[PDB]
Amino acid sequence: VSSFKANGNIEAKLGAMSEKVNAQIESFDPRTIRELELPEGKFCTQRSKFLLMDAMKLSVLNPAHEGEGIPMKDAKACLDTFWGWKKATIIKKHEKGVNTNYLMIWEQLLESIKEMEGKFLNLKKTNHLKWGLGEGQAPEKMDFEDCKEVPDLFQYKSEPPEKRKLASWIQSEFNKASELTNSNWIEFDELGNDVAPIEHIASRRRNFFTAEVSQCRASEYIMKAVYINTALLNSSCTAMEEYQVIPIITKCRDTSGQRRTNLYGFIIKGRSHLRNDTDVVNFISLEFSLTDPRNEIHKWEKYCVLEIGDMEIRTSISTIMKPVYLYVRTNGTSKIKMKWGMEMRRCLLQSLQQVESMIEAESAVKEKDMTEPFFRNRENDWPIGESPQGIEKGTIGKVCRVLLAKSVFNSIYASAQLEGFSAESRKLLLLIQAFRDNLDPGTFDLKGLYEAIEECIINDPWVLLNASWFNSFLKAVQLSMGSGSGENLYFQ
Amino acid sequence: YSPTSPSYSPSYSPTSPSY
Amino acid sequence: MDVNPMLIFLKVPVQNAISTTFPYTGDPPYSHGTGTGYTMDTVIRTHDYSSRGIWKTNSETGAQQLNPIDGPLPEDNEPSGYAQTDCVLELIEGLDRSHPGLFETACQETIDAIQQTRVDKLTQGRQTYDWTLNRNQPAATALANTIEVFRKNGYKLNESGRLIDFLKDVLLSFENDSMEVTTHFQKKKRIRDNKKMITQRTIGKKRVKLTKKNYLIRALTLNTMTKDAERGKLKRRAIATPGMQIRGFVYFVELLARNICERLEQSGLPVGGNEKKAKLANVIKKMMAKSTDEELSYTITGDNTKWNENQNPRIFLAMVLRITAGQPEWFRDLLAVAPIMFSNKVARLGRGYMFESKSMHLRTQISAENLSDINLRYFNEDTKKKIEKIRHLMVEGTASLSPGMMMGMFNMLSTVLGVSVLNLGQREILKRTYWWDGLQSSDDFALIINGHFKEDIQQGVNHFYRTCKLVGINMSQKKSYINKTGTFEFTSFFYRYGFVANFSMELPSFGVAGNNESADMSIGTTVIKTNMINNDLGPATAQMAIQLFIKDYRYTYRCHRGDTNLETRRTKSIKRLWTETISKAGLLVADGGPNPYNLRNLHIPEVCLKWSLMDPDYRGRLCNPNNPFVHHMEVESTNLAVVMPGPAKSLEYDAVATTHSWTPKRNRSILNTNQRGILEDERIYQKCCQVFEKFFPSSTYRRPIGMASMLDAMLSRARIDARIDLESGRISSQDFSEITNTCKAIEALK
Amino acid sequence: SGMERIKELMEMVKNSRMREILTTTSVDHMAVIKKYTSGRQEKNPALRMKWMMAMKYPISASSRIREMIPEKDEDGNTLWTNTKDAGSNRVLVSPNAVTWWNRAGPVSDVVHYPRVYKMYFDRLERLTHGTFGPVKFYNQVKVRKRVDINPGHKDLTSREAQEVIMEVVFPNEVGARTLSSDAQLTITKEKKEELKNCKISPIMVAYMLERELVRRTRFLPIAGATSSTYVEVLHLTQGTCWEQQYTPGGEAENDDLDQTLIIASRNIVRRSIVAIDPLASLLSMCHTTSISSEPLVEILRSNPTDEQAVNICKAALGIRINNSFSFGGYNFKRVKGSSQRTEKAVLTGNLQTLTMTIFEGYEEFNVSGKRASAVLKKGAQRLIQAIIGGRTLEDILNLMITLMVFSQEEKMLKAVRGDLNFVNQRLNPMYQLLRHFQKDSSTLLKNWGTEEIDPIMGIAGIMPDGTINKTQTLMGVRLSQIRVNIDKYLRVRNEKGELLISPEEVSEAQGQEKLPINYNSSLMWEVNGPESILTNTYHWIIKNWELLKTQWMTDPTVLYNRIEFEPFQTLIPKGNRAIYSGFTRTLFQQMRDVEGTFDSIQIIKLLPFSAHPPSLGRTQFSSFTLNIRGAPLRLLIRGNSQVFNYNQMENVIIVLGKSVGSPERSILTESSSIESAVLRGFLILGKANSKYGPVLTIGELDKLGRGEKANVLIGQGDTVLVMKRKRDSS
RNA sequence: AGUAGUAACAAGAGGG
RNA sequence: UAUACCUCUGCU
Ligand SMILES: [Zn+2]
Repeated sequence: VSSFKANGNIEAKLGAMSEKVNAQIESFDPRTIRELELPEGKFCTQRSKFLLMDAMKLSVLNPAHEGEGIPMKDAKACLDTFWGWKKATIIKKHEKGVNTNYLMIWEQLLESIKEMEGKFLNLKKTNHLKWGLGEGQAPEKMDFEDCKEVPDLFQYKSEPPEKRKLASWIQSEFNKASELTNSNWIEFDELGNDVAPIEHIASRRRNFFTAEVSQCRASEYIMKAVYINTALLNSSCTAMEEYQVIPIITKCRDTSGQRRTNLYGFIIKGRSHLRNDTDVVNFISLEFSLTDPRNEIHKWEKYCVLEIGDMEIRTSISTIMKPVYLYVRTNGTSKIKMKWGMEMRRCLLQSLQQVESMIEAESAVKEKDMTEPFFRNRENDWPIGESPQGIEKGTIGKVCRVLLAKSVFNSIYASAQLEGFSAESRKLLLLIQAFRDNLDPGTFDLKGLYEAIEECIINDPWVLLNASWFNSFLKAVQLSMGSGSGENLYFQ
Repeated sequence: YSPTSPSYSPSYSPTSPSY
Repeated sequence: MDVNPMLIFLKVPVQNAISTTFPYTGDPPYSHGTGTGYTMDTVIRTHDYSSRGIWKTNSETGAQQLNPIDGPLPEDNEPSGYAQTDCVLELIEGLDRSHPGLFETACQETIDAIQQTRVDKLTQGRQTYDWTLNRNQPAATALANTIEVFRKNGYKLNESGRLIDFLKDVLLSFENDSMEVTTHFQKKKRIRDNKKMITQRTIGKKRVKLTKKNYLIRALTLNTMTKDAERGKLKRRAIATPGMQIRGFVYFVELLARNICERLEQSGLPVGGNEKKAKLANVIKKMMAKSTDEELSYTITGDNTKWNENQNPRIFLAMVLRITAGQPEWFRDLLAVAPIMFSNKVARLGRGYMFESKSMHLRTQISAENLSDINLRYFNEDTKKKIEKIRHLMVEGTASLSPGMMMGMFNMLSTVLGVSVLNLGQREILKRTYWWDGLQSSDDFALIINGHFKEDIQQGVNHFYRTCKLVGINMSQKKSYINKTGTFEFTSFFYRYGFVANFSMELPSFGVAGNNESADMSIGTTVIKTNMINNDLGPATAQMAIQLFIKDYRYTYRCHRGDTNLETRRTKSIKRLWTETISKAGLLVADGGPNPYNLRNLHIPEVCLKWSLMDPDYRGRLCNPNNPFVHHMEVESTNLAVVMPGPAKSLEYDAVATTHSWTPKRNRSILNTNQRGILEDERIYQKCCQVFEKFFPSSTYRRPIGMASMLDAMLSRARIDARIDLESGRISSQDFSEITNTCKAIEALK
Repeated sequence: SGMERIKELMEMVKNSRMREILTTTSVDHMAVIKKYTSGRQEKNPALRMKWMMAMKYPISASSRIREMIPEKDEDGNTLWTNTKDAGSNRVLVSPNAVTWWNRAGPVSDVVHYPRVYKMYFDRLERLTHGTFGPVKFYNQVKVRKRVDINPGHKDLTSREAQEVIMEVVFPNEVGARTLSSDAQLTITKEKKEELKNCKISPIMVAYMLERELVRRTRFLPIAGATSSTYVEVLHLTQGTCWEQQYTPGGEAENDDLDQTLIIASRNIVRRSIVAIDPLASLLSMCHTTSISSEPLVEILRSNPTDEQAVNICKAALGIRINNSFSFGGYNFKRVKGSSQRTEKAVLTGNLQTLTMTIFEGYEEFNVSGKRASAVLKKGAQRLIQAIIGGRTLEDILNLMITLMVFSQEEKMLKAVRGDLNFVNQRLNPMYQLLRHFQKDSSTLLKNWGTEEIDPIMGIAGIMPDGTINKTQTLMGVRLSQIRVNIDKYLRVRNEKGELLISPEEVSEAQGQEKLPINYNSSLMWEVNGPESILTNTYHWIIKNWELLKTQWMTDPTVLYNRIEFEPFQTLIPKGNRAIYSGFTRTLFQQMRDVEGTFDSIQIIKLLPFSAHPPSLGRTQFSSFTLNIRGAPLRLLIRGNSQVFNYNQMENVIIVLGKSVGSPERSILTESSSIESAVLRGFLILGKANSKYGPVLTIGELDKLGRGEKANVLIGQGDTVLVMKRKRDSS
């Protein structure tokens, strides 16, 4: 090494090495390339920790602030507004579960709420409740020597996940997440006073952002996530051995002005001796709904839907009687998942900085604040959806809510599948963008990239829909371009 | 600022039913 | 209407709406259970890329070591580690030519460090594999254990305090064929209690001597585990942890490579984000200025596949020796140690596996050491096959791993190999129709190729690609791509005729850091501030990020405002503070006070910002220097937190020390284990260090230096300070005698 | 007292465990055992804190908390427990303990804490006394640069600052080293006096001084002012599309003010040259311009900076140019040339490396002091000529020695014997060489060298010995016994009418300002710097495109001479402006003459290059050069580049990374196979057809006859078929 | 059952 | 063997 001197050593072995070892640039054209294949199987089922569009609220007019008053007192206050309960009946069976336990759990809960005298409610460890919360379902830990000789002792099931097909409900769920509501779901804490002129500008723009984000349906889902995961985390830590009851509460302020407390249902925390950050707390989630589960039975694979009452619902025309369903299911979560659920408000930041960078980018060109023109006028609009008529556009407020929904759904349906899909499909998007900028993009192994993407589309409802969204996007880019040597790179 | 969308639900809300 | 967020990309360019493709508001992937499946995968995959090489059984360890280098040149595009020694040395020489005096200065700076560096320097670092206990321990703890066992045997050169002597002791300790270690074990005694006799678990320690293989294997062993919380990937992978022996040698080798990379424009390491971007901007500026108007320009957005698995320890020995040419042979052989140990490294196989019987309803844990002597009826088909391959490499409960590398082992020298390939692409070396330049940090690279025609680029790519293959660097064909110079990607920085923002990358850092009330308020506001500067966080969103941080901070620390109607464990005591306080605006948020922060405030610490508005008694209590909540640590560790983005660097924050600068309770799971006694060792060590600081206040700022005893130093100071207190000051004559009699009494007890 | 410390050490030595550790472990080894711990560094602190803050007793605290605060408070909350924290004598504690302390705990004196935490309170002092201006909206170009992040740092090394800190808080334990510099001594006196009798941890005082004193830097993207106090507030002053004007509290340093004054004047002079009436334009800008909110004219009245652009501004306002200085007791007065600064280290005869602020370029001084005067001619480390006269031979020789040292020759540096040390105010390194040679100049004159001269009446030479010789003399030396005026075109001259300062000879090195400059001028664009000039000029063409397109068709000579193109012209090289205008206008009239071929983008791209009297030359251009922040950039004639990029996907012209505006959607569907306005007297037709012969370079186009077709390497790897048109354009 | 996903959790260790 | 309890641990 001390006496080595170069003498065409690289060029020599470059000559020796096979010409199979090469990186052939195959020119990339988005008109040539295929759609991503989505897997086959049974349909993908809802896997959120709470109902989204299918939820239903009992509520009271109440001046109490976002986290004020005792949760179970507010729960009992919300129950007292509703009458016309019934003897519960199973209207849709959880195929893998003992469904009489789900019925007995509801009846035990409802009677224990009636009998409670205090701030918290711990349920008695009944046989039906013990089953629902997975009592004693961990195999007992022995030394290997003692159990070495057992026939069916194998290693834990370590297979890839079972593939599932893209159901229509996830697109439907996302549509509702992007909508406005009649209620301000998020309350913001105080700032210091605005002194700087840019601080006054900020706060003017913040006025637009706040109303748009707070009244969006996705923000209701944020506040449900933030409440549930906070309650489950705190109770998991303090009340480890108790089956503690956690009512599903949010609080909001109408656009009319009145403050309101809402009750979606209840959660029964199982035992929660959570050592590792992946360790599971089992819980039962009993949630109100008007949605008939039989219209999409595939959506509710894990749920046992009871029918618990009848509600007289008022409208502009006349009153309607509708049945009240209680979507019961066993479910689970961890310290890491709970922690991230408690921090779901950061979704607001992901949407709004993208929105604000869009507003600011135009403001640089126009050399004035384009905040008010964007929210008040409907001149500047971006493609955000497809109908049978075609590619529909929307205002900056719509984009804010759609991007917010995306970030909330990334949070609710987090997975390794989403991670891998998002990172690999980002390369394919940039290649399409490179072509659209007239920069002559080239791949080396395009098949391998496609496989790296498609490998991650296994079973998750949210990643299946995002894969579908890419295909819809690809087709939209193809039709705008069309055939030609000098085609239509500009959209519309 | 009141945000508004071009969309409706003529009869009732299944999430916030008037009862 | 079906809503589709990705249709925004029709009008908005992908780089301009790149935040919508980063799902970083959800919990990232975590491994459950063991990483034995992954460690075996890595070991098996690493050997498959080198499979046409030469096997030889090691004289000392008896481990089966695969040597791929100077082997058959690859005949396909699959990942290969058949690096050619002569081709590596040509590239490293080419680097020396292009930067005359770089190797000279880098070596000389490393030599100056070797002479000055103390053994203390190895206390600063992350978790390290402790051969003493066959587990991971903190850096300082694994050091003290390794020094203690060295001192119990015939190895006390490190007594001096300089690090190079500790490194000699490590090389001298391989000669021992009976290395003694004290392993701990549990005993079940019985003792009477008034009138029933209860069982009592106690912990004794048993002296065990090791074989010459046993110690040698353990010193070359590197621990393994699954990497958690990693974004952008479907499947988990294994990470590695170096041992105490190799650690000190790695420090100096990386320190050389650092000094090399510090003066290389083409290196992305070790500089920060903005400087990395400036470096990429310079090479684009440099490539356009040097080229002519007739020429083309393409940029490869580049990933190297199987980076660590195909970088070879024997090749690193070639680099280290060539970089140190003409320097003293002691210095060359010292830096050559780490590559040698890496070439003869062995990998621990982790926790093992868990088995499950459905009918009997039982579970059990087998160790990874049992994977040799165990029936394969238990395991599934893929797992079985891996155990069958791993048995051919298994040596005393650890799989041998001569070729390749693993994540967490080694840092900057691998980038110098990549940079030497980038340096080859100068016009004056190639002398043909194409030429290149770029930037590289580890596996990630951005290559800019210029030529006169499109086919010149294709020849330049193949020339770069095959030259990389000649030194065991494998460009990913599936993950990399090429386009005309104008856009590219690099470590998730996106260029579009200039760098654009990637705010969503930073979303996990928006939240309560969880250090304490004082530190988090400072960390939170600074995160908002730095993102306004570096990642285009607009003013309105930044205001809302303050608003949402205060919410998160108020709930997490249960420190809601004093005029709230909430009820927690803290509301009542904060309400009492609220009512008694005259100027409410002076109260910190942690004391139920209002948020003072807007955009302009973010760089001012909270206590500093509220100081003039505080009640004097509250301010006097808040910042009381004799308060029991603060842990008076060293100056080097004052106002530091730990953060991950790289590996895991420290985050310095600006904060006034108050009662809110507290520390949360320690983990207590060690109480149940055989290492329970480590807590008392620590308790005794801290009491000894606490008393030393009363005689040597300076020790908390600058670490003291001496081969003398702690007691003899404290004794010497007790006499001379008492001398000056009487000879000119406020102390009586009877007190001087009382102190010197105690020093005589202490000297009498050895 | 020091009584209880030795008493406790005896009590510790009584314990047989602690006496073993205290005796066995050395002082160097104590640093290792201090960090010995079971405790891992927490991987997920955000999760753990959320987990632990649900617990009753999550905080660890000193056992002495049990003696200070009560076990239970007024509402029955348990404040502390007796459970020891794993691995120490600290006890587990509720957050209610921290609250009880802050409301009912022992009060202490902390009034001088703002002196300990001075680095923090200085930030508030600058903000509290800061002044906000208006917010302008525009594309803010940000250069990634290394900049100071620690304002008010008293600049020392880490080791120098360590000695100062030791002296203040640990005075008894200072090592072998001592306070070397007078900076170190004066800082220590101030720190000792400010921090006296301040009850606070010395650990914290040591920490805050380490952060305050030592200079720290970071790579940040900065638009505008780069000085410490402006870097402090980047989050507040700049965003993606806005500039919040803001002056921090306190006064700007003279260093920052002199640097930014030079940049302001240079930019003002570069702008004025390309206008019709430079002196009126320069004067217009001088009265409107301000630096750090202070008007530019009162700065020029009080600031003594000597620089060519500043002196042209001083001369236009009738202010005395700082033309003079003193050295060795002689008044030097420059009558020709200019001083260009370059600090570099050079070796003496004693091998001593010393950093000299060496001057370069040809200069002329009329020197005059006590009893003798001279006329010096100097170059870079050169005594070209010195004609000296005086009342005495010693007075002449004393002046001669001063000039020989003032020349900075390699002769006199190599002739130094021994080390250079003089005084306790130490003087700058020019006086170290002077005072050395004033005492003894035996080797200086021997090593200087002699030259032969022609015997002129009145002149005589001076030999190394001291004799007057007629035909021999020391190299350069000969012995023998101011109003200004500025014309319309900014040329500064003397009473005789000789050139003193030229606008053409002003330094073209830009550099980024340390303090903010606001030219409140219609002659200048809204934002400072050259990237702004490109973006605003191309934005302006797109905004007023409908007006300027018809003005292009009908009366182009009024379009080309628009005043809005004048800033753009400063970025073009002086020599290139005419031929570029010649090329552009020829290319534009080809587009008019060859009917059918019309490219809106190509007009917009090249339009700013028209604004100059055009040359009749026939050179070809594949690009125009533009000087942007020192480096040359090349705007290509055919297609996109870094400087000009029409993006079809966005329908936007991108100028140096920033969108400059969308042109009309008409221009997307606007093309023809034939491309005029690329080559002078030629027409690009379509793809390269090999029937018309092998490829020719652009320099080889003169070979082709009238109407002959050929293939050409036009640019960017494209090969293209081109025909020479018969009749040429206007 | 349920969480989950290439391997785990569904309390572990002890009072033997 | 089962059923009650009791102690330690919740990143080690
Ligand atoms: Zn609050």
